[PDB]
Amino acid sequence: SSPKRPYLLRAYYDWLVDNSFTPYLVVDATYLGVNVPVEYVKDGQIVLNLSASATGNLQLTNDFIQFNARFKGVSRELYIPMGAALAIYARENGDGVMFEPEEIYD
Amino acid sequence: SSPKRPYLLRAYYDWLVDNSFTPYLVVDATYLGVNVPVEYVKDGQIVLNLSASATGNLQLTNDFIQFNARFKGVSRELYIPMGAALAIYARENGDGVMFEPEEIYD
Ligand SMILES: [Mg+2]
Ligand SMILES: [Mg+2]
Repeated sequence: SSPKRPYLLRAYYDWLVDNSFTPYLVVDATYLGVNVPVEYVKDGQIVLNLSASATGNLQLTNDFIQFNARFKGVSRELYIPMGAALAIYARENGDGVMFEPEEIYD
Repeated sequence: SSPKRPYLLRAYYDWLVDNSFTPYLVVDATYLGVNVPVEYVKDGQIVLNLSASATGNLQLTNDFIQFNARFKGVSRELYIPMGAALAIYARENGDGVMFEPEEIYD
């Protein structure tokens, strides 16, 4: 059956937003297919602000996360395969979850 | 902040339905406020079919689960406080999750 990760991710995103937290996503920028600004990658990882105000056309689908965001005032489109989403947490207090490894992703 | 249980429950419910599974909910019938047919309770626990075909007016809110269902052809309304939802799983293969204890519920 399908991976649980995208469902847990959307569920946690909603919990975070409903509690007034800013949703931060930790991404493995080395994962095949990840398309993000390389200059912001630190040790092969990048943390992205997924709040409504900081993103444009946010999509949290089963296979990927996609949206527009500004980096130094320049709007850019990011594409993150679901297998590259490692965890999601509140910027304010670190509460959230790290997704469990799922065979289909590796 | 608010309990994560109702969000994980709705997320797992959707994953189950999307994978063609029949969502079964394990409930602690001894929990205060639970309103279910006592004659179906086994050892203080009751398992309920939450599929769309088997329920009427299904509500999965943050504080409770409510819906109409037939027992021996007689329609009855069930009310389950979220603190009484112990786990949710697929009737077909048992895949699902048991919710973690959360202080606010006990
Ligand atoms: Mg926006
Ligand atoms: Mg129905």
